[PDB]
Amino acid sequence: MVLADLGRKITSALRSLSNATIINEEVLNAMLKEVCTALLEADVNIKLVKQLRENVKSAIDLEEMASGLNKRKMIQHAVFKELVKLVDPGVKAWTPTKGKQNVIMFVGLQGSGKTTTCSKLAYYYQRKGWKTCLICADTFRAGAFDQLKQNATKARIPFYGSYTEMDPVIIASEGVEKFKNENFEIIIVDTSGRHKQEDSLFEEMLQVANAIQPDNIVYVMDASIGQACEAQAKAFKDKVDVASVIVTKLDGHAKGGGALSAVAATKSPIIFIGTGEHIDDFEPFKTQPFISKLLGMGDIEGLIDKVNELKLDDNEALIEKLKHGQFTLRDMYEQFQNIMKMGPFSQILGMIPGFGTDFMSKGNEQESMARLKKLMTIMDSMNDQELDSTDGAKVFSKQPGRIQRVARGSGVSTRDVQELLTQYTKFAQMVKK
Amino acid sequence: RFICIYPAYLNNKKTIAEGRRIPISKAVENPTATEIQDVCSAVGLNVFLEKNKMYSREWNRDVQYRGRVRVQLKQEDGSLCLVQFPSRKSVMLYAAEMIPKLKTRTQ
Amino acid sequence: VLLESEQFLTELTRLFQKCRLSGSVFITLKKYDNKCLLRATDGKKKISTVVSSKEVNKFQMAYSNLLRANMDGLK
Amino acid sequence: AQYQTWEEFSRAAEKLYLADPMKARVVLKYRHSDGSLCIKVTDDLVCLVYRTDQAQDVKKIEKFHSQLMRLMVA
Amino acid sequence: LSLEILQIIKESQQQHGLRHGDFQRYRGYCSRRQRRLRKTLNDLLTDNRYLLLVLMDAERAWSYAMQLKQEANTEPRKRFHLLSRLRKAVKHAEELERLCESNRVDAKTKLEAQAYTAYLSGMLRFEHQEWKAAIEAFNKCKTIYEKLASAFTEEQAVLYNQRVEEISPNIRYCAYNIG
Amino acid sequence: LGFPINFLTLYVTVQHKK
RNA sequence: GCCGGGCGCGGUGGCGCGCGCCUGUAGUCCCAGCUACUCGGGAGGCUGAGGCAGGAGGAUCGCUUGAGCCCAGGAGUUCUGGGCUGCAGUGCGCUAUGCCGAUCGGGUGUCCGCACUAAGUUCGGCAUCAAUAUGGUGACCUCCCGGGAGCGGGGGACCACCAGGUUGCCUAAGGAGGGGUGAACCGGCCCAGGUCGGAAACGGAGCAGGUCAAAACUCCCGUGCUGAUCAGUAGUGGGAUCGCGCCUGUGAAUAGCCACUGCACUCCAGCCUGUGCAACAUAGCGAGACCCCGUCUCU
Repeated sequence: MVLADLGRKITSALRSLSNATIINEEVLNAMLKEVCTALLEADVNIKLVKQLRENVKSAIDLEEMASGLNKRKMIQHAVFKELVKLVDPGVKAWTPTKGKQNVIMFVGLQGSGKTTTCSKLAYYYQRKGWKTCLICADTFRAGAFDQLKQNATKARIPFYGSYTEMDPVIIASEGVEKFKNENFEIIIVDTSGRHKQEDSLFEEMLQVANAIQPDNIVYVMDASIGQACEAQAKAFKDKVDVASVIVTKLDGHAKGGGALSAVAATKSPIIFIGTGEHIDDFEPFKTQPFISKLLGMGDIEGLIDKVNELKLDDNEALIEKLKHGQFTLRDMYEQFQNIMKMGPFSQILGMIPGFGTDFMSKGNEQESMARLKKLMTIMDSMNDQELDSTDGAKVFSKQPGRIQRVARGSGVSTRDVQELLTQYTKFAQMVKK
Repeated sequence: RFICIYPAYLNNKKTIAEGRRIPISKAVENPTATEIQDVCSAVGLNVFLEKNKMYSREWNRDVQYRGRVRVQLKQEDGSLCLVQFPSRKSVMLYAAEMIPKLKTRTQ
Repeated sequence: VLLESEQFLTELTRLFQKCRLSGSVFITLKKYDNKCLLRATDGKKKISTVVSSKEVNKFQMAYSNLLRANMDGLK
Repeated sequence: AQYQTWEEFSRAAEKLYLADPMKARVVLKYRHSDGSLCIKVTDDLVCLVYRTDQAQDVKKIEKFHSQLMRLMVA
Repeated sequence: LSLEILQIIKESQQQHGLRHGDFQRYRGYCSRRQRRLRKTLNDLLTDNRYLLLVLMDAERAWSYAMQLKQEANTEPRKRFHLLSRLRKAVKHAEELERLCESNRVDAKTKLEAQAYTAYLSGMLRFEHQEWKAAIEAFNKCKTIYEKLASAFTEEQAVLYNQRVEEISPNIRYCAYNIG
Repeated sequence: LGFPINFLTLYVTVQHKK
């Protein structure tokens, strides 16, 4: 099923093998029957499963070549490497442009999150390091305008569609000119929200295409639909050779895995998936990662961490002031922001041992609160040396009306100010001892 | 539409600017929103306790020092709920007088 | 009474020796009558002798030595 | 008479002997214990006398003798 | 006992500032001199230094008030202090005219003291702009100084005469206000 | 790098109870 | 022969005899007592010698004292002189340097925290007033009015200071003066952020920061009173010699060498004592005795 359910079923199937007193055809056939049943609940097309099973079974029986690997590991390696095929061998880069010109055309059935994925592909190209503008060529739908402009004013991206004066083809052409003297480094332009794929999405699309020589045409397709993804992909591949696909809402309904399998079969290059809602939840088809999460591995908690950028270089200059002893008040914010960019992991609450409530925020209910808890503002409302004291808490013992004035100055109560104070000493003693 | 009664209003240990609304002569030691509600509800007044609200002019964050109390004066039609309670001042005072009698204080 | 030349010289040497402490020696010479008489005395004891050409030689040197060595007290 | 220098007394004596080489006689007296000599030449009527306590004289005398002893024997 | 007031002040004044009008320096000179005097000195009287000392007290105040008027030229708050110093200057001058009436001090010195006291008295009233009272004091001063001047030769009287020449402008000003 | 950076990150989250 | 003599001492009844010394032209050997007194014997040579007198040289000695000179040791009045010279009187003559300021003369200066004065070096202590007209503010107190909040509108009371001014039975001094701090919870103002209240708008308190004649506090000049470390400082009086400094003075010298004269302390000789004296010039006196000779004497 979804990331978590196929993950567990697949993970469970993988696990039995590790505890193996001897590995035999029988055990093979049952572990392979559990990962057969697992993909089918994720809606991976059953001809697709069949083929992939006898691929693994043959790899795992006839050619039993474990050179310096245990039988188990070389079984795991099989069941791993075949799933990365099942979801498209490798990663399909989006090509950046040199000079000043990349024209990208969004298409999408109403229901998929094309509208949200436009602004999420805007977010990417400011992460990749270019300027991107939004031509909002979908015309009738004025809730589409509403959200998409709101998404654009939160980040920093020019959006052009205005009030309904002109037809689509002409408000594209005038949108491109409006941002071609303003750097046309990438344009992201969406055709409107149509009912079905049957001569509604594409029958329009290539009217819009004919005005602007499209450098990649991306189709935002809803994972929810599962293995109807393929019948979509087929159609778009054929009509448009420069199609890519972006597979959205991986959370939610359990057809995610078979949404992935099905598009990846066509050979229509999957270019993105959506991992959920926030602006940064738009991952660059990390299908190597995703498929690892599926088989498990899992894991995937070191994976996002180590792989990320501020982790080899920028685990140094924070990391010395840590190791000398310059407190943490200057590490709170950094770690709450440098990570604020958020990448969800289970291990987020692995360090703090505490089986009690959720359980379900495994998960980001901390992120969901607009900022990252009320800590910054009592930090600002301390004096710099009130922090830099070798025990700032000692200062709020000795003088008692510091804990009142700093509570009022930040806007907390004294109770929540008292929580931070003892938390600081809690990190301290722990590390000492 | 109920009205607001913060303990600061009835605190004889607070100055004017600190939120006192009644003469020190009638004010009280350290009234707790709870006690305020307990004496108001026991006179026939319609009232509910907003346990976690905090008075803006209250630097402290402790419990004995926070909470808010809400009492209904008039009725949707307009008639006062209790003739003896026109204004808010009326309630504040009535409270300031009855709390130093609560068993929990005479103890 | 005359003494043999040699003997004379011995007695004389003796006179001088006896008169050192406190006394005086007298010696007198005169032509004997060729010879010459020689006499010496300390006051009481008296010695004499005759010296001739036959004997002047052995005698003079001897007599000469006697006078020289025995008259010492002078300045 | 007595004389104060051997010089005078010498010729005085020699001359006297000369004027009578037969009566004249010469005596000598030495007293060791008193440390003095004493020569006298007489004629038994004339008398010459020399007294000394100077050693420088013993030779002058031993000579005189040796001289008178020569005349007496030529 | 003897004390020649006008001659003392005129020679102290000219040597330590008032040649150029520097009342600060001269007042300081009066203060330090008063230090020396009291130090050496430390029943009516014995010596004539007591008389010199009190005069220095009257001189200090007087010079100050004069420094002040150059300053209150722009700082009217000082003019209040000016008048205080001047009223003090007279207090010490009266106290001086009090000491010189002891009968072991000659009458020439009696004259100087009452002429000095008149001078300052003239000055205070002249600053209060009390034109009749001030002119009384200025004439009293003029009268006594003229009395001193006659009893001496013209040479000795030169100093006295230049002082009455000195206060004659002051006398003139008072007049044109009581016209 | 991966060790400390990852281990400090880990040690911090556990120690800080909120 | 006739072939020494003298002086002194000694056994001794007595002397030969004994000893020492000096000397004359002069000696040798052997043996021994006669004997109560008083004197040995023998050899060698020979008519020349022995004894004594006298005498020149004095070869010749002694004694003694004297000259001359004073020996040895030592209290000591002074006639006489001396050693050191004491004491007294008198002052010559000569010489040098002297109003380019000498003895004599006055005044003052020099190191000065003892007087005066210059410029004071340089450091301190203690102080620095009120009455008023009006405007300014900040706080507080007591009310009225509107309102669901924040809050807004209006009447007073009082306290604090500030303001350019006006004045005082007020002062030794009283400048309507200057700067700083104004911080962690006690000035005011402007207050990001946060915070409280508010649908919102905005407001309330108010931190960080900034700002101020107007909360307080403090420092500074100005000012008086009260003290001055220490004055390698300058000019005027004082203090040990006046030496070095300055100005002048009556006045005309001063310094040095010594001379003559009388008397003499203390010590000394002339004093006292005893071996004062050898013979340096020489004394008295006595005398031994050779050389020559007188006299007597002889186998």
